[PDB]
Amino acid sequence: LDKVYQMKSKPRGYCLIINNHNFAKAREKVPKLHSIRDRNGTHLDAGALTTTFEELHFEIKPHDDCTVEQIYEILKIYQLMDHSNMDCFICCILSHGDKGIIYGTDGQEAPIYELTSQFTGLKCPSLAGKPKVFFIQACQGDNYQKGIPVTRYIPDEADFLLGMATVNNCVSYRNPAEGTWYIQSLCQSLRERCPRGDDILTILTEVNYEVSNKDDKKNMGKQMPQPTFTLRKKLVFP
Amino acid sequence: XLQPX
Repeated sequence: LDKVYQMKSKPRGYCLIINNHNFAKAREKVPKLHSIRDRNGTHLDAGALTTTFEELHFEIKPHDDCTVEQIYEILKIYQLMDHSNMDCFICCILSHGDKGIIYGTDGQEAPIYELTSQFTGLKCPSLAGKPKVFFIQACQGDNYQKGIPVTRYIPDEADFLLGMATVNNCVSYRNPAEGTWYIQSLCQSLRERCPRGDDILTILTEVNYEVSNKDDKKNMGKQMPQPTFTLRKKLVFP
Repeated sequence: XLQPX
């Protein structure tokens, strides 16, 4: 039988949501960001994630409109917490971004690796051997993706799943009336498939399929999400 | 009216 991460504690763990909507300070402070838009629609992503992961028995921890400094202070608070009685940690970041980074609402940059590496085995021992899941909804550049017709020691960086809304160098999309292509597809697939016992890689493959089928007709644009993982077991949310 | 992030 396939190895599966333990996933039975109540709660399963914390699910942080860093939900950046108001970019007034970025527009003021950073010259090239003078017209960066407030992220209308992001409330629908936060709401879907909250519902989805509450139903999966996570404890939801929302934080709205975080500067880069505040994001680091929040992740440090969780890095230093005792997760011994938890089975999992999830962090959802909803923001603007560019290649390898996400923006704080002040327009400063936070390298994604600087965020995730706060939860390695050495930095957060009470999460060692437990899945650390990051979902990043941000652009990773400004290119439109084109479309074509058809005991034991384990590594410090083990047990991570990084769900990116897009491949490097390209945009991801937000509909103010709906939420984002990626987070909305992710929650739909989690809600349909977790009750069937499907694992997160199966689910993220479906998210790839669904988001791939959407179109930005005005720019003949597409979006290609991209998971990366160092998971050593099947990840299911019962 | 799609918007990029």
